[PDB]
Amino acid sequence: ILLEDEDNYWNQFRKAEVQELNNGRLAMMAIVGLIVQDIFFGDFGEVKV
Amino acid sequence: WRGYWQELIDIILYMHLKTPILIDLWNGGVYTPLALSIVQARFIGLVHFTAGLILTYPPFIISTTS
Amino acid sequence: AIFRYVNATLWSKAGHFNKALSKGAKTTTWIWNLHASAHDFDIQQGSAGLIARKVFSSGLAHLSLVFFWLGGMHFHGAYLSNYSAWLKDPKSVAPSSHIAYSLVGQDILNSYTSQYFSGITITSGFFQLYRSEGIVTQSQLKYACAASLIATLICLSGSYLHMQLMSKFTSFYKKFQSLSQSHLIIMFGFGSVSFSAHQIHEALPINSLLDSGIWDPQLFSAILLGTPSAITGKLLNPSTGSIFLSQVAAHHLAVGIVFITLGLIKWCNLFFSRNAILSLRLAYMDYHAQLSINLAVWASLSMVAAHHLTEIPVYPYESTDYPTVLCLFVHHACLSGFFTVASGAHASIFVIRQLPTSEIRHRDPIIGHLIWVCIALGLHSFGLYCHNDTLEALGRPEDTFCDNSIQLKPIFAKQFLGLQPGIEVLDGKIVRMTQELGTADFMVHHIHAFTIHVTLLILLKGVLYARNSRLVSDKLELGFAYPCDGPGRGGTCQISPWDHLFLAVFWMYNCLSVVIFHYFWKMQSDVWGSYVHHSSLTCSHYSQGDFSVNSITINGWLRNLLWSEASQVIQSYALPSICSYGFIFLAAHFVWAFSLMFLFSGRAYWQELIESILWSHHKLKIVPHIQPRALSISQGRAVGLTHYVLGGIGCTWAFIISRMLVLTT
Amino acid sequence: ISKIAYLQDVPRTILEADVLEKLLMNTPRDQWEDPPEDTYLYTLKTFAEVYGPGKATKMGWWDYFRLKLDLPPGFELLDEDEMKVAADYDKLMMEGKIPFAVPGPAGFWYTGAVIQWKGKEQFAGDQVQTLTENGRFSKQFLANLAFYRDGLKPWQRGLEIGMAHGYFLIGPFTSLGPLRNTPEAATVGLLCGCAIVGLVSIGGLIFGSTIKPTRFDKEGDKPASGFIEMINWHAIGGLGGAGFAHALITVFG
Amino acid sequence: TAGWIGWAGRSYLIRTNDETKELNIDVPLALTCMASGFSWPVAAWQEIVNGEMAVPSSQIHPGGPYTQS
Amino acid sequence: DERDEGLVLITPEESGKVVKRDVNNNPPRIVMKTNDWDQPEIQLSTGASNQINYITPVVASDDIKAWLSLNVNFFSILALLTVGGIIEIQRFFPDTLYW
Amino acid sequence: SSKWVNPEDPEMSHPSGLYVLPLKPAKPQENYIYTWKKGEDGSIEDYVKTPFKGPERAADYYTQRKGNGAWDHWGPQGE
Amino acid sequence: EIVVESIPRPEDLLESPKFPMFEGSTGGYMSRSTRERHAITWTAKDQNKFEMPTGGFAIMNKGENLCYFRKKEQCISLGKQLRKMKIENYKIYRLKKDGTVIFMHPADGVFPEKVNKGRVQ
Ligand SMILES: CC1=C(/C=C/C(C)=C/C=C/C(C)=C/C=C/C=C(C)/C=C/C=C(C)/C=C/C2=C(C)CCCC2(C)C)C(C)(C)CCC1
Ligand SMILES: CC1=C(/C=C/C(C)=C/C=C/C(C)=C/C=C/C=C(C)/C=C/C=C(C)/C=C/C2=C(C)CCCC2(C)C)C(C)(C)CCC1
Ligand SMILES: CC1=C(C/C=C(\C)CCC[C@H](C)CCC[C@H](C)CCCC(C)C)C(=O)c2ccccc2C1=O
Repeated sequence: ILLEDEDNYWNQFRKAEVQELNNGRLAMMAIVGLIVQDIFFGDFGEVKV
Repeated sequence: WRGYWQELIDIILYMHLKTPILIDLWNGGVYTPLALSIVQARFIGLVHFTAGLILTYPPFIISTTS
Repeated sequence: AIFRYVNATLWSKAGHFNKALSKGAKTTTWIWNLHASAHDFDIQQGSAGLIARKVFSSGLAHLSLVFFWLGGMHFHGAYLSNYSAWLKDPKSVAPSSHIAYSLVGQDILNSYTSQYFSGITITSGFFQLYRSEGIVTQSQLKYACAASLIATLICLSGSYLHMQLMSKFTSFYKKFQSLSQSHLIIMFGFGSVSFSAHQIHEALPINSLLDSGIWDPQLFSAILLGTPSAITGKLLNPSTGSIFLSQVAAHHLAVGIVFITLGLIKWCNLFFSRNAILSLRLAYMDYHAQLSINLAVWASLSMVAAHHLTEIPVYPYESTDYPTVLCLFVHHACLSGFFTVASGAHASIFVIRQLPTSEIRHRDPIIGHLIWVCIALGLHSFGLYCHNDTLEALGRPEDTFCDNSIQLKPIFAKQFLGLQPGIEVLDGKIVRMTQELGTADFMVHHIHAFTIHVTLLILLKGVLYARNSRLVSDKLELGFAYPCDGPGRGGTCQISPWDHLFLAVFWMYNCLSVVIFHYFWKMQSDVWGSYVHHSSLTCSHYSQGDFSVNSITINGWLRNLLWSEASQVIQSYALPSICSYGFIFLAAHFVWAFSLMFLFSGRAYWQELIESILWSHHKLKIVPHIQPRALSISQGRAVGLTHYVLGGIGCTWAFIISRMLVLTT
Repeated sequence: ISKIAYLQDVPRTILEADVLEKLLMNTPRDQWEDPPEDTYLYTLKTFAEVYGPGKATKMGWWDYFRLKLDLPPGFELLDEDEMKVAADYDKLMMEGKIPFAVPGPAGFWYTGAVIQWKGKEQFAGDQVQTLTENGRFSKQFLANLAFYRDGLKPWQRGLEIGMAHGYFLIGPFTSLGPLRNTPEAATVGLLCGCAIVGLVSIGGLIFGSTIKPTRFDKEGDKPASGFIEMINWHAIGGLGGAGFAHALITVFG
Repeated sequence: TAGWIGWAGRSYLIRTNDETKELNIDVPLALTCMASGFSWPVAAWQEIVNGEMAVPSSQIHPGGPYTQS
Repeated sequence: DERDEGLVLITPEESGKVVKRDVNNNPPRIVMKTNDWDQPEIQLSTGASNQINYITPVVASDDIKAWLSLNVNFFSILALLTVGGIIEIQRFFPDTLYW
Repeated sequence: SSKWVNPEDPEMSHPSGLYVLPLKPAKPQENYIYTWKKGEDGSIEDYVKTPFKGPERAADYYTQRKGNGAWDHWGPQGE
Repeated sequence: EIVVESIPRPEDLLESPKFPMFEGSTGGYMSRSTRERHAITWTAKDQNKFEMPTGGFAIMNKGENLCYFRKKEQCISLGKQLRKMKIENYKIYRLKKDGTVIFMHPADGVFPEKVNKGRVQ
């Protein structure tokens, strides 16, 4: 049902896709770093909500 | 009164006819749901009113006189 | 600008504004229509410029009315009040700026408030408001009254002038960017900064002296002097039981700075996502759209005010003034409900008069899912109560939903204040105490959600199906306020957005009544009361903590809340203080019952009865040429709704206020 | 444009050149000739016909103040980009395409996607496209449900559906029934679940006897025979699934 | 007092005989009728006796039709 | 209309063409029809003017008397007087001791 | 001037109250249902109108309806 | 003398130049559960924005336009709106399940409000 090749201004699906990919890449690096740091120094990136 | 409830029934019927499994079995053609007519609803509300009013007293009289 | 066209000639025409009323007074329906359409400036004779003129001038006239009411409040406080006795000793003396005459034995209404004063105990918190503002003298109150009266006169003059200053070219009311910027930067930002200045310069010294016990004129005529490093709200004034007024002043300064910053970033265009709202910006440049949005905003703010005025104490001694806090909460909750249903109404009017937004094109799924969620919420939430009732009656408490039995723990209801253990007390009363949530709170909160969702369902259905529906496709042609489309198609009663509001008001009233009862009972049982002696206190609550044990059943609500706590109002006749409250209880019951007349009956019976009655008048030559008519269908609905809501609200008002007054005195 | 008399050499005091350009751009072209009464362009026309070169070159302070009050400033009118965005939005909606959004807290977010709102039948409200029902995943899932799966006999459909239904149905009575604390809680819950399966299967038999759906029927077969077979096998599968769940509960505590 | 009120009123209605006067009261005439209503007992008995009080039922609408025409 | 007597009231077509001063020495004023019943006409100034522009409304005793003759004011005044009379009777002779 | 002829009572007008006889199609539409059509290459359509041999619901109530009129009371001219 | 238009079944006419440009909504006829239809066909000199009786708005093509609805009431309301716009050539047809087309609204080619010869009470 999606129309990716629509020449309207309200067609920022490329923006949505790139946002997804960039956030996912950052989250990959972040989760690997969190796990490695927890395993090494017992630091799990404690949050102070 | 009836118009509000007829429109609500129309929306509910739309939901039933859009449901995946239910649509393929139930068309809605036979006994198509409808809101109660004006006189039917007058009578039903009167029956509820009368039943509540009459039947809420005997408990009170029994409790007080027993 | 031309004031020669304002003459009293039109005063006696009585219907000039509406063209449909040209054939003056052929029936009483004409009178009723005159009143109904008096303030519907859109459908009145004239032009859009005249509509804007009337809207703005009426807003200013209402502003003057509110200023007059505030000035009257100040005058009553100054001259017809025991504010002096209350200020010196708030606990002993109940607030009272209200005195009744001795006409027919009516002096019995006045009750003992002080040694030298007898009157009616007020519950508006005006004494606490004055104390917070630093008003401690009759001269100060008198000058506040004078300022309010001067503001009333100024607003009246402004309305009268603007009725002619604004011409057909006038467009300042369409400058939404300018309007919003001015309101955000000056009315809100500068206003908050100026009030923080007022607090710091006047209220802080006076309030500090009052807390100490100093009442010296020279002193009455060094910020953060007494406030420790404790977070605001985590430490209440030990001698007043309220947040430090210096903390309040700092709050207002910060809020004003934040508002100014928001306005300045908007001015600089720092906000970027204009497109996401551009559709609404284009669609909702309408009187009714803005009225609906503002009504909803103020309804939500009123509800937040109702919650915060009690949960977060900021006025001196209002925490221990139990009638005041209760009345404030209840009043603002009721206003929230009324303004929310108003927002629904004017959303419907905007849809009728203007093009709706595109979310109306999939209205069937929206209302269908709302119907389902309403049904499921009502079923589960109320059927838990019904299950508790049935099982407890059968004699199986172990099968009911309660803390001792099956328990529905509110896991998500988590603390955020991080307060220290214990409670805060002030002179034999519990100013602040944590509310402990359990199965009863879970059930009552889901009842709240159910009622809110059903009211929203009615309002949203009225809004979305205003233009047309499967039943009738020309509802737009029918308009906004029509009784029906006919007995056809099964019957098209109450298909109009007006009738959708007429039902949403019933549902809002039901929701707010349940909310009021929940707040009242929970506060009486688990928060308010006295204490009996590191020290540990046993807290004796007014309702004796019966909410958590009895609120789990509808019978418990009927017995421990209505019947048990109606002892004060029901037995108030002999007592001088609350005999008026008992009488108002009775009269509100009468009015509520009388509303059912109009809510159940129909136009035709009354029209035929009126004709039969008029036969005798004609026989005796009493011929009324304004021919009597039965009230229209919509008017009958409106009258029934008004009387119903007024009677219910009056019963609740008298009941709660009598209980609180007797318990606290 | 040059053909408009009142728009020629409008004095800067009455309205700035940039603001005039913005106002003309915002206003529809056809309205320039004789704008409607309640418009900034109408006010500008009315006052430029009376003031300017060759006409009244002075105005009272109050009259000028009111004129500047009721004429528009530059920031009040829409920009080129804003007008383009609004035009694109309206064009999309009229073409039958919806810039996808999901409601959020007291609002809705735009996901940046353009979907085809109108279905194959343009006038059919049943066919409006949505990811929930008309997406590839939803289509495949619903088509692969037992009620719909290809190459399945009615007995297979009913057996699978009943297995699922009974297996999950026994549990509520087992855990929250009156005898939930008694040693026979599991068996009583199994009995209640089997009763529920029987009741729903009886209802399905009534449905197939009254409405008689014929989508599962073989060619040259009695109407609703396939549906009745499916319902009977749903009853069988419900019994089996309830028994299996009860056996698992009993064996594994 | 009640007969005074009723008489006054009926007298205003008879004298005016107009919806416009019913809406915009002719205050002079209204006050005149209010003052005049003090002799209502004698005036009413005299009108009843002389036939100026009640009109025959054939001069007024009887009600809905209960039969075929 | 006596208010604008002696004023030079030019139509919008004659704006700037007529520059004759008024009786009060003010410049001519442009008159425009607005098609508003409340303000049928509006006047703009061609320059600084020294003229009387009353902001007070034109109210006639006849209009006030008609407004009070409106049935609402008549009956509200009647009812207010009646209620005041009953209240004062209750004040002066409480409890109906005479009866 | 109405071409429709009342079947029950020739003197009276047709219950339909129309003046132009109906137009039959070249080939009458056959019974169909909206279902999925797996594309054989991994694709799938949602609302595909596919032929259905008989009535979708063989209830007497459903099958008795012919659509000629409100009560199927229009004469042969209705078809 | 009156000629009944072909008016193909909506399920057959998936895309046509006649259909006006309209937004679409859930207020359209339920294709799964109903088969009877009503078609309204008119001719417009210009593209006038008009409101569909089923939900949102629409734009009528310059030339011939055709719309499908479920009820004669919807068709007649749209026809009244077109008459307000001074489009007097619109016709309404009822489409049976099998494709039979019955010319309905201008039953004899003259609008009912206008008196016509050959009409009997
Ligand atoms: C697909 C399927 C299915 C299906 C189902 C169904 C489809 C169902 C339905 C069902 C039904 C369909 C049911 C029914 C029911 C019924 C009822 C519930 C009834 C009631 C009744 C009443 C209530 C009545 C009454 C009466 C009487 C008896 C007499 C007279 C009077 C009166 C009217 C009152 C199942 C799940 C199985 C499984 C899977 C597969
Ligand atoms: C959405 C969601 C979800 C859902 C889920 C579900 C809904 C599930 C279901 C589940 C189920 C519902 C399951 C079931 C299963 C079943 C089974 C596993 C069965 C079995 C059976 C058997 C095995 C049987 C057998 C038999 C028979 C049939 C007969 C004869 C006898 C015997 C025994 C042989 C969740 C939560 C995840 C979360 C996320 C989201
Ligand atoms: C009673 C009733 C009537 C008849 C009621 C009428 C005509 C109202 C009478 C109006 C009077 C004349 C207004 C004057 C106000 C009261 C007489 C004030 C009494 C105050 C007391 C304190 C004395 C309807 O016409 C009607 C129409 C549609 C739905 C329901 C109903 C309905 O319930």
